Amino acid sequence: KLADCQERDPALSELYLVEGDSAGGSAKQGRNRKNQAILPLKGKILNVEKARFDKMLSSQEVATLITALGCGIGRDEYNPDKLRYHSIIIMTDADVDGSHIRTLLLTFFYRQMPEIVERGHVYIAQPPLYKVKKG
Amino acid sequence: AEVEVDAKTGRETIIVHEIPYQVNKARLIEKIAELVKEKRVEGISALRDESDKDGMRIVIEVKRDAVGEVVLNNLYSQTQLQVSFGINMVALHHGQPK
DNA sequence: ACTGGAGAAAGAAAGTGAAAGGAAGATAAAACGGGATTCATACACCGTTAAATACCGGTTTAAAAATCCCGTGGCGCGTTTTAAAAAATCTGTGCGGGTGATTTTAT
DNA sequence: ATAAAATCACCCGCACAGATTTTTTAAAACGCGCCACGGGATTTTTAAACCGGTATTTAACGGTGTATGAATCCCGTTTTATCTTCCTTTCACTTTCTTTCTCCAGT
Repeated sequence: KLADCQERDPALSELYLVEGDSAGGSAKQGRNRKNQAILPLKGKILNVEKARFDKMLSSQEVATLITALGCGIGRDEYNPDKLRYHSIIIMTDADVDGSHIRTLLLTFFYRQMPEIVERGHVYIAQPPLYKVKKG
Repeated sequence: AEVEVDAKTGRETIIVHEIPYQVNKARLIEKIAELVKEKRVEGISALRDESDKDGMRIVIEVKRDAVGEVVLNNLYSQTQLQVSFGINMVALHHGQPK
């Protein structure tokens, strides 16, 4: 499901996370293929604060996200120097469910990969909600 | 499609601007890659897509000891760069096929 | 005492989840081979001359060419095998309206 | 119980690319036979060495002005060493089917 870019230098690359396939296609049709990548998701994600480690590992969306990031997991082989994109952007819908998904993703990133947040590789996008036209 | 020749190095590439009617681009790229992988077509080194808001653009690069026209003809013969369309005009007239 | 139905025991055959391992794949590190520069340095081209070699006239002689008899194996013919290439026959697949169905998360 | 996001099978015609499957054809082979060819023993002739001498033809030598060979720096190519894997296999376990042994109510 990944639509990778063409730039090979990780310091000049970006990654976008979207909720589903419709938004994924809409973003793919209007991106810049040179240094931008798109990775779709599937609905609401698991809450790792209330779950166990084996339950988190058995999940599919989390496994796909970990594979896309390419840093490792478990804090044993987890090397924060293997990050493949130096800019991670969260872009969900403009309603409340987007806020819920954003909170879930922030919880995951803070609880599992603190170094990425500490170094400053996480960003938040601000899409609009309304469009008004007069004349 | 056409062939462009580098002024200095002399390397030549193939640029595709348009594709036939009712053809999927992703499947075409996958078919070309599969043909290259199994060594059924010779003389291809690189393959990528660079389509943007301006228009369609597919880039194919040839090797040092190959001729672009031969590769283009082989692609015409084996891939979906050329397709056949069968015309069959049937319609209902007074409630009857004709 | 005897009969026939029914439930419980016991025994044997089939399906099962887990099993080294090995050929069969797959993926990285390494050794390789083929172009762009950079000159110093050895190589290509031009006058001079002593010397080494080609050439002619007439022998000759020993060696090679020419000739005859014969007895064989190496080509030629006819008839079979056997891979190799070509023609013929099957197998998938996608286009667009229709029929009917599946799964994961939060509170 | 309300919300967020997803997935698959088949039917109907038609055109073509790719994968078996017969069918034909040219090369390789075997058995038999005969005559073309080469060995051996005489005649014959001529190619080249040898003496002259003469008349050219080449190679070594001394100046100028380049074209190239070894060295350096890279990047696509191919090898080799190194990981994971699905079918074969048994095998102890479990399950499920078939026969037997009583109970036992009724008359």
